[PDB]
Amino acid sequence: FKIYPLPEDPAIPMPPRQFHQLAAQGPQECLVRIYIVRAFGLQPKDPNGKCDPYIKISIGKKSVSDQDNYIPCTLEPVFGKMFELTCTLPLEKDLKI
Amino acid sequence: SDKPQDFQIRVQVIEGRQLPGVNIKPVVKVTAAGQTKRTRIHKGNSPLFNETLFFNLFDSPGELFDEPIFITVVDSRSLRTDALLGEFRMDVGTIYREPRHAYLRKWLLLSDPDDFSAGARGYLKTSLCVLGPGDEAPLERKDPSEDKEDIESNLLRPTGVALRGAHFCLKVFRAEDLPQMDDAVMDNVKQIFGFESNKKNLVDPFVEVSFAGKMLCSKILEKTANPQWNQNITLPAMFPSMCEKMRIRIIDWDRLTHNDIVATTYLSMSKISAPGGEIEEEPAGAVKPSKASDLDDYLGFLPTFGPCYINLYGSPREFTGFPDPYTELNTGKGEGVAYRGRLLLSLETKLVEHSEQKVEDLPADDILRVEKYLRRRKYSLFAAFYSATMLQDVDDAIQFEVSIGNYGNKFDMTCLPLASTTQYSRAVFDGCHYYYLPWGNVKPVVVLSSYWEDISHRIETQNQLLGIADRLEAGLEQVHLALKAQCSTEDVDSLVAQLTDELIAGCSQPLGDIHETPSATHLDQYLYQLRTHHLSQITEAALALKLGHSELPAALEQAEDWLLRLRALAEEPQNSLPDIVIWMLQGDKRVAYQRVPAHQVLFSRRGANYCGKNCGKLQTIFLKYPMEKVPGARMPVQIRVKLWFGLSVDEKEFNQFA
Amino acid sequence: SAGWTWAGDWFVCPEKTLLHDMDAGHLSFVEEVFENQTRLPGGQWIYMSDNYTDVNGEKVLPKDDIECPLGWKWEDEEWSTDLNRAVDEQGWEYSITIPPERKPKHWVPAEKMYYTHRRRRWVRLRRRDLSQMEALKRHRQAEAEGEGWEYASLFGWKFHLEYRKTDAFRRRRWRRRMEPLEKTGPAAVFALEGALGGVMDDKSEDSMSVSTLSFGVNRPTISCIFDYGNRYHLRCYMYQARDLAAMDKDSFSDPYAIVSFLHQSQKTVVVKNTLNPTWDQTLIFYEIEIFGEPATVAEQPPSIVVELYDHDTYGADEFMGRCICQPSLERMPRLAWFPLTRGSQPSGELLASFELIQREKPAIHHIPGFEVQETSRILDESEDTDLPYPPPQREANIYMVPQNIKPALQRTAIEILAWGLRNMKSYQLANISSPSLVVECGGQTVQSCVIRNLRKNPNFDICTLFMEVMLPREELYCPPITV
Amino acid sequence: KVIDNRQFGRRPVVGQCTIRSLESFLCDPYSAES
Repeated sequence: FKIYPLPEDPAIPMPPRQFHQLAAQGPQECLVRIYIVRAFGLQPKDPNGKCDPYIKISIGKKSVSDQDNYIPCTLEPVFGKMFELTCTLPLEKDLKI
Repeated sequence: SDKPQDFQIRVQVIEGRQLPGVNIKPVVKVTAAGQTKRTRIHKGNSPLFNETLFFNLFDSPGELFDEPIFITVVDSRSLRTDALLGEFRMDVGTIYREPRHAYLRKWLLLSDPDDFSAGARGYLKTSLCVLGPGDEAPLERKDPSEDKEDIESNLLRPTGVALRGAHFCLKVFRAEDLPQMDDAVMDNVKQIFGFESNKKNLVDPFVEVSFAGKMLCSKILEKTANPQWNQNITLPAMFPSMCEKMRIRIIDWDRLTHNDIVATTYLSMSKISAPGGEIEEEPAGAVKPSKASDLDDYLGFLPTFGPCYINLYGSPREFTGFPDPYTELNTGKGEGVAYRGRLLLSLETKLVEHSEQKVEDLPADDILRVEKYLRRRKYSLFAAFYSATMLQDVDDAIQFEVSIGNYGNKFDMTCLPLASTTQYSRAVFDGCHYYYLPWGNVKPVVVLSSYWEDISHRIETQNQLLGIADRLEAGLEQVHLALKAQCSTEDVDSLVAQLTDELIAGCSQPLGDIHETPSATHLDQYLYQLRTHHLSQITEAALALKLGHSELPAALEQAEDWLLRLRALAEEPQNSLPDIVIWMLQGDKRVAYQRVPAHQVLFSRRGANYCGKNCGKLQTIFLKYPMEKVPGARMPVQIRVKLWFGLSVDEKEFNQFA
Repeated sequence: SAGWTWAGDWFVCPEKTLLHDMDAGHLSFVEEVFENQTRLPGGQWIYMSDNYTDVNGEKVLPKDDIECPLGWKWEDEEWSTDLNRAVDEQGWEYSITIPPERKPKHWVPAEKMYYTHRRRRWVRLRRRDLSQMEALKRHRQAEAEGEGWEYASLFGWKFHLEYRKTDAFRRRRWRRRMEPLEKTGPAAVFALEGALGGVMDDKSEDSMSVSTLSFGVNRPTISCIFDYGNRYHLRCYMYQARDLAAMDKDSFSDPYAIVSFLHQSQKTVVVKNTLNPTWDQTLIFYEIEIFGEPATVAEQPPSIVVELYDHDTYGADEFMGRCICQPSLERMPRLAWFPLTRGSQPSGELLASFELIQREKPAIHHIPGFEVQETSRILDESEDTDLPYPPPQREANIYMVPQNIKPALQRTAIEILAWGLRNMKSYQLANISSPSLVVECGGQTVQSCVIRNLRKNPNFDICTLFMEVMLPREELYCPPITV
Repeated sequence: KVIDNRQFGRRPVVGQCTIRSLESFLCDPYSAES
């Protein structure tokens, strides 16, 4: 939104458009690279007193996870994992990691 | 079972009753499914929620048992320490298995779930339905007349069986100035035997109490104008009651026709009891000398009431042989439009683990000690009418009638010293849509003197506390006037300091001694010590807010909380004063009415700060149609008035208000 | 009476007073006439020229016998049938055969064979000359007029307002007025209450249970009377209303406001077909007075009620709600938004300001009773010449809000780039598939194209939305821009 | 008389003692430090 005053004098030319955009309106699919480095200071989530972290990403209408690729019972686990994931914009633009 | 289903569990958080604390600000919130949410936070002495929350659990009928909704009541305020007022941790499997898969109009006992025999800290009204894929329960009932009973009207997670009740012994002595309700047919029948006709068809009055789901009835009198009972009727109820207010609904016997009600009234249980304790841990200000709001002498008590006169109201006092179109006024619905009798009684309460119903005959000592509490004084009421506008559909000349209790009613009198009515006049069109009364420079006045007991020793406290509330309320407007001006916080602090000087100055206003009155009871001992207790409490709150500095939102919370108490502390359940009711008439036909308390126009010689806020002031008032809820598209009339009230000894002071 | 003395001698006090100034501070007024017609239960309607009545059933002159009052001009040269009321297509209300009471209470906008009386309303508009209201003071100095006499063949009954040859007797009502003794003051009124109830002694033909304390009337009336009032000058500035509910079936309204006062009511210009109507109008009110001592009166102003109605073909029956506002002593009152409430149901807000300028010169009135008036002197300070600049006119005698009160205006361009919508959830998985882009503010709108499928394409083919309007440069007078 | 800290403003007696052997505890107070 751009809201601005103009002079009442009718002899004054109208202002131009302030902004323009590329008409990339359609399904501009983009490849997403998720880089997971490490985590630390993580809390236990159940009575076992341990935590076994993994990344689940909700991407648009799809779900991405690697629940079986983790290091058990580690306080400051190193991941170093990369996810090669597709994404159609602006339909799957909402990536909850 | 062994078949998991998507059960939607819907729980509604409705309202709290009889909770500890002042202006408590509880929040009920439950999260689920990886989501973060917040719920509305509700503040007040008796906070309302009216919010539904639900969750979807894919458990079997025997598994959803272990996944309850974690309802908590967390009291969060900025001026004092937060607290948990109770929480509920009961299974939800029992409810699904039981028929309907739901409970309706039930309360949750608020306490610590694992604290045995802790006692109730108030109750939360809720509803719960468990809806499986093949089940439905969108239909709920919250009818307030059905959950009055304190037994099996709630769910007990804490204190699963450890409830404690009380026996409320109602000593009912007598009633006076009752309306005639006995079927008029007797007036035509008695003439068959040569008896004279009259307007004194006496009913068959008796004492009846209905509360907490239970009703008691005792000895019935017949054909009696001014009944005496001297009966003690004891009704059991929970000490931490699930009812905030007690209803007085007495059905008089009628030997001629079906039994009916002459009048009704209500008494708040928050005014005569303190089941949550009289002392809150909320010492607003920089001083906390007792580690509590202030130092109390009682710190909690059972509901109790000394001998006092009860003012009952209902439909018009005129006697008829026809059905009353406003019967509901006598059924405890809304409020009455006429005074319908004076009832005197007292309450004694015993704390017990069991409920019992008993009736006892009073000893002479209970009568003589009550009769000696009977006194009458002359009171002075003045009202002036400055203008009247926005009239509609005027067919005839308009007159109004105003009376106090049973005094000043033109149909119940043959001769009175002064009029309660004025000259009839025609309405004049305003040129667009409305008519007005052409009073010109003549401003009609009504002066009446009612006669009733002297409670001025408690009245001064009421206006004292309200006067303080009124001066403090002004503090809120001034800071908001500065807020729109884009003032600094320092400017707000300056206004707070100016307000504080007035706030402490008002704390110098002395409290009356109510122990001198021979009719004073232990309840008055409660009132006196509570009044001195709370008077110091506001004194403590004063000054301290000037010593410190704060952002406006904090200053506003301070005044709002103190204002609620200052007004609440002006409450007095022992109200022996009939109110003032005014009707607008077309000819002799009732059109619209209003009900006015006299305490806001009341004067005392003790000082200006013991007077009502409208004492000698111009006021704008509106009347409402019979059974009106809103002014709608058109309201009866807009009237400008000035009122003054006080004792006959205050006559000399009236002049400054004239 | 005890603690009291006589305020003055006996004065004539007619049961009703019909002498009133209904034009006091009025610039416009709508008059109405009730034409009654009757018939036999077995017959048809007949007309009588003397069957015109007032609202109270009193006899009045025919509509065509009404002449223009001084200082006024007619807007309507003739009476028209009033169809802005709950009447039938012929402009009549109908009622069932009237009983001996001769006071019809049941009226409907429908004709029935058992209805033997009908009433039509005539409507005629009048507006004041934009000059002086002096004509109102010349003919309304008296509080009441006439000798108070009614004529009868025998005193006590069958009285008439006109003399007949058979009228051997006449009757008129007299009233006395008492004043409190200064030893007790006005409080002396309580020296009567509870005292006079025991005061009555009848040793003559004058016999009443209420004698001495009162006569004629069962109970003596009381009043406060003033011989003066506190005059004010009032101007109402109606700029614009926003977000008003529509009353018409077609989701539009034709609102006009009525400024409701204790004895005044004026109608604003009606704005057609909009829920955000702009008036930019000023209404001027004269001789506004409040009774009482000025020391406390100035601090206790009356509420002003603004009643909005949605104009329609059957009249503005659909009342939109009433707003409560207050004037100030500001010479050019600042505009502010005030709520309109109907039935305790707020229906929108109005941007307006009001003034109630204190006049030094009091209103002059007479206290009933044969006494010398306390206000024997008049303070002849300027009546209306020390007032702030009066508003400009848009039409004859139609005022606009002064530019000193109006905001300075600017041309405002609102340029919006509507890339797309988000968080569209699932509204039936159909009705959010093609959401439009529309902008409305102040009755001004922007329209745009609609895309059939924005579920797979949340972005728009056309993202251009543009509005150009005149706005207030003042934030207080400039409403939040709506979309 | 010993008083309990009871809830709801009550101050009940928990119990008391009756000592008729008070003479048996008589001693000389100033035979020690004072």
